[PDB]
Amino acid sequence: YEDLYFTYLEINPLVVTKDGVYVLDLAAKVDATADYICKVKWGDIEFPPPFGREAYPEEAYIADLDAKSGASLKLTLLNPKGRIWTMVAGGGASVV
Amino acid sequence: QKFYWGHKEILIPVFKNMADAMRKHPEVDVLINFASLRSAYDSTMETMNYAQIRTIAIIAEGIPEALTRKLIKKADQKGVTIIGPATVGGIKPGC
Amino acid sequence: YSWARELGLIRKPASFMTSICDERGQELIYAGMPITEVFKEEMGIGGVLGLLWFQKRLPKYSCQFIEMCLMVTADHGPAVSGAHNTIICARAGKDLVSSLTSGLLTIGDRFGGALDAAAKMFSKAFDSGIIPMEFVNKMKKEGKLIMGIGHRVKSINNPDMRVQILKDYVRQHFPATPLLDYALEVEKITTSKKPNLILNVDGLIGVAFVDMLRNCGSFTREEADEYIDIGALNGIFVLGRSMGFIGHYLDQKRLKQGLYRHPWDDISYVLPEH
Amino acid sequence: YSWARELGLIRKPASFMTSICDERGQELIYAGMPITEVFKEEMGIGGVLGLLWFQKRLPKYSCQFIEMCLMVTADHGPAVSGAHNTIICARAGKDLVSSLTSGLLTIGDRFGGALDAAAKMFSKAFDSGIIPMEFVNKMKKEGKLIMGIGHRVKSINNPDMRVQILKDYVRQHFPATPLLDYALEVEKITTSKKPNLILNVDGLIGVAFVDMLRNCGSFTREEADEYIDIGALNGIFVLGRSMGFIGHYLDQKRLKQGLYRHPWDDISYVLPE
Amino acid sequence: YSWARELGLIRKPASFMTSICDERGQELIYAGMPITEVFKEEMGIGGVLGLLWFQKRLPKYSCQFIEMCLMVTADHGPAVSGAHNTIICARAGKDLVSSLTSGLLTIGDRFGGALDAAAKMFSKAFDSGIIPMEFVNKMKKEGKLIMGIGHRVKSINNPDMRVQILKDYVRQHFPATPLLDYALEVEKITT
Ligand SMILES: CC(C)(COP(=O)(O)OP(=O)(O)OC[C@H]1O[C@@H](n2cnc3c(N)ncnc32)[C@H](O)[C@@H]1OP(=O)(O)O)[C@@H](O)C(=O)NCCC(=O)NCCS
Ligand SMILES: [Mg+2]
Repeated sequence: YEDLYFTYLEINPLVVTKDGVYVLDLAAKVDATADYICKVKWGDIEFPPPFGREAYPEEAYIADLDAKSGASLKLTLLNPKGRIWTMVAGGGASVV
Repeated sequence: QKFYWGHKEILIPVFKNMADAMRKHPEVDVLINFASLRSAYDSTMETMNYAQIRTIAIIAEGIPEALTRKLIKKADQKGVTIIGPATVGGIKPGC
Repeated sequence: YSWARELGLIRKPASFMTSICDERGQELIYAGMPITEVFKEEMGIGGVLGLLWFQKRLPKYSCQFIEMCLMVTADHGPAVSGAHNTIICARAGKDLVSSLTSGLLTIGDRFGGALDAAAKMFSKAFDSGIIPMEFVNKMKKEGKLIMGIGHRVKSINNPDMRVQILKDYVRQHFPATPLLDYALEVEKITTSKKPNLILNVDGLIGVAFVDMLRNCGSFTREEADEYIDIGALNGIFVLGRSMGFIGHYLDQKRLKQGLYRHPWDDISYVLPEH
Repeated sequence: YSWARELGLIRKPASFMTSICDERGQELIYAGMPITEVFKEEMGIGGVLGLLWFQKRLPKYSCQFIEMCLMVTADHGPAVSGAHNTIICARAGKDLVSSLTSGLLTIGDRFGGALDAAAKMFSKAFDSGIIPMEFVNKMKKEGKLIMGIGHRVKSINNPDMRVQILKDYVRQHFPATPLLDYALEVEKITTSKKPNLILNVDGLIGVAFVDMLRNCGSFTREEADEYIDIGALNGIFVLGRSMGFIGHYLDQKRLKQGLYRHPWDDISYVLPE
Repeated sequence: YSWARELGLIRKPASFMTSICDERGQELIYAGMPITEVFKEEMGIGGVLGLLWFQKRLPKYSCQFIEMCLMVTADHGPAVSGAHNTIICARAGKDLVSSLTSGLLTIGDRFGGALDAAAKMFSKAFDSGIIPMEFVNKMKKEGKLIMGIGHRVKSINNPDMRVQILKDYVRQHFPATPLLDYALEVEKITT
């Protein structure tokens, strides 16, 4: 847990029989920012998005722009047929 | 390094080693740390070996949580005020 | 003396030793190859440079690559240290040779040094057996920046065209490029830090040249390593940029540009108090 | 100032003016042509020289000729004034740039001058309208030797290979060569005096280059005549020979040659009493 | 820009920094001393060199010594690397500046280097605290020759006049000469 920079690790159930230890289930989070240290051990680690609907093609486009730059470009569609659209500068202000 | 004090040019010393900066400037009690997320941890830990420094501002966004916890621990035990990480800092008008 | 030497009565040791060119013959000889053969075999500037500098008949790809280097290093505007001096000089009414030399004399350390520096640094690291990541960290610890890494504007999304042109030629025609491969792996690490920490043209030429000397098959390891050390790579930049500098000199003369005097406003006078 | 200039509040005139290269762009530009186009169009060293020195896209035969000149002027042994100084310098433990410059600084008058001199002399004579025989005699009367005429061993029967190589390329590819024709006619006269009074490589390059500028069709006469005057021809020799000199520098370092001190036996001391 | 700067509306940092000479004034200033004072105080070439190179008003003995150095180093025949190149160059029909530079460009390592080298070597050894004999042996072990030691003809019985002239001036006018004393002790060992 420490050596691979986890922030959360759960094994439910952990099974111990006469034969040995079995890890039946595993739920974990890693501190993604530790990549510069752990890249070697983690490899090409993938962080899945939470279960739910998949990204519209426009969401995927913006995600690609964000990943390829030092700038923050975020977009999530709530109601495609809504009449109120926002293009706000800053993580704080966008919430407000 | 050349800088401006209004319209008058002044010189600010630049040091390779922090040890030399501290030695030549005992009047300093604040350190503003622009080290990248990779070297922010080590440079902050190093600063805390100089008792004159009482406040450290850590600008870097992206320091692993486990490391920040270690910085917090050392700062707490040494009485050093940490502003940050991932901050612009603060402002005291007139000061 | 002339006569005694003719009859072989006396011996006098030569003070000088040469091995690149022999003008004494019926025909001019460049490193064993007569001038007519040089043209007949279509050597080119690259080919001729191979004989005079390395005293070797290099493969065609090698010659073409040398010519390519000379072309990308030809000029880089008038803002650079060397160009500036040559322009100042030309403007101060001097001749071609004086103006050129005035500029060339800035080449060496902080200006034009990078080619040699990069080649040396990367060779050392590769040959020492350290892996790219170990190298990156070694340099950080030693308080040294990597030579041939970094660009002002160009990034991993916005590439340098000169680097693109050269990388592609080398990939296509060089049988083996192990040092270039190593350097590109170092670039993978540095660009993951800051995006503009790209393998620049000075680094690209440096490592490519080392790969050309070692893997073209004309040189022993000793020979390839000596050529790097004695500064053959400095020669490439000097010869290459010499074109640009002559270019500027002619330009200023053609533009009928007057004497330069630096404005006082750009000068910070910090003289002792009387 | 940075900020004021951004908001376009102030203007400050440039002290400098350039027209050969622009490094500020997304791509490097050589006289209007972007570096990728330079390679795509297969310009070569000759082509690049045309852009930086003349700010012209020259015909392929002109580029190939320029490259040819750079090749024949590359070296001529270590006995020459410039090579000698570079060698001395390299031997005195100096760096490449110092050693090269030490040698280059001898180029100009009695060493390396002949190309420019020949071109200028023959152009003057041709353009003045005097016939080759009138020219030969004019020079004799003025007590002047013809620049680009004569050789130590090479004669009319035993030709100079460098001159042969170049003469042949020029005849084959140049549309017109009036100055070369004039010079060769002067050579017919001088060789009829002494057989070794041939048109040498300095003379050949000089007059060939003038014919290339004037008749390649990229330059106006004014342009061609200005380029000769401002010393483009000196540039050819300097750039060309720079290879040979770097060659010698590397050679002396590789040969691990010690410090040179001139022997006193070769020096005639004629001091006051 | 000229106007905006006059009214102090904009600021632009200087790209250059100087501290040796100011030509902008009513009078020319060399390191704080006006040119008329330079002559009035009878500084000489040595004095002027002290201001421009060190930005200091040196004692008269120091100035006189600098002038003395410049005099003994003036020439040493045409056989030397630099002289040779300058002569070759002059003979190849070049101008003064080209001919001079051609020669000067040989100065640095194997030719003209010794002054700097000797000063550096001896300073290091003295300052490191090693005694002259320890120094001599250290150099032998390291496979290094002492810089500023040795002569082709001149010996301990047949002295170099230039060295005699200079030694004697220094002994007479320098308040203290500890490094010279150290070097002369090294010379006792090598001779
Ligand atoms: C007469 C002799 C001494 C000199 O002849 P030479 O070497 O051919 O003559 P020069 O050195 O004067 O050169 C010939 C010409 O070339 C010209 N010339 C040389 N270099 C030149 C150059 N670069 N450009 C132009 N003209 C040039 C000279 O001006 C000279 O012109 P000129 O004939 O109109 O005066 C010689 O031929 C000789 O020894 N002859 C033997 C005669 C004999 O048998 N004697 C009797 C014993 S029995
Ligand atoms: Mg479960």
